[PDB]
Amino acid sequence: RDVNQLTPRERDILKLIAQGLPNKMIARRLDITESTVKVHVKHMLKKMKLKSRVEAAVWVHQERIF
Amino acid sequence: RDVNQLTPRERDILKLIAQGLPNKMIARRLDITESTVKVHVKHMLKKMKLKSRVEAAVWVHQERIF
Amino acid sequence: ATILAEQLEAFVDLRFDPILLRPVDDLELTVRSANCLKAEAIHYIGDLVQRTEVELLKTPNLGKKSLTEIKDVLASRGLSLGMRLENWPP
Amino acid sequence: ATILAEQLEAFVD
Repeated sequence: RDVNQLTPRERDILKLIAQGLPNKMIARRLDITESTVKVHVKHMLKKMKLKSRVEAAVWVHQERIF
Repeated sequence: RDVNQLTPRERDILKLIAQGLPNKMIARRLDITESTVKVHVKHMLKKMKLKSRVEAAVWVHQERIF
Repeated sequence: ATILAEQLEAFVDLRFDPILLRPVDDLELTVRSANCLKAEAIHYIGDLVQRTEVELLKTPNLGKKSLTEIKDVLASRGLSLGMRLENWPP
Repeated sequence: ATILAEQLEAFVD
């Protein structure tokens, strides 16, 4: 239920990701293969029980949870 | 530039996009073909000079203007 | 007296379409397709067979491949889209 | 049975 069990740093990376950052630049910046980047975003997608980032980002912003 | 510079129609597509509805759901809601939605979104992309809907949505939500 | 007469009266007087109700689990679609159908309030075959191709195409997340799979599985069970039903519900 | 019911006719109702 609670996102904070995950690392805050990856949450900040994720906010940057939802700021329009494409996966290629993500892999280039984070020093991992694109496969690992996709695996990470896939993990975040199911762990938040979401189908798309738009609704989750809007919900995070509106109540200013983090 | 500014979201208020859009026409009431373009404001409607913009607000529907910011509400998280996908493009075909927008077509369903307004009872129009996908072509008109594509026309509106491509004009928004050209005028706002942006790459994706998510950046515009997050900028709209940033200032908590509503 | 009323009881006795009422009791004597016996001597004097006398001598669908199952496949439409089939659960969605029987449809054996892909997990994503089944999830999208349930999200679009498509839980019964009886309504589904009445619906048209374009309505399924207008579902935001389903593509031509999904339509192809659904058409193939309907054909393999002798069914298709847009069949007209009368006296609903069965 | 007809005869017997016919007798009770006066009381049935």
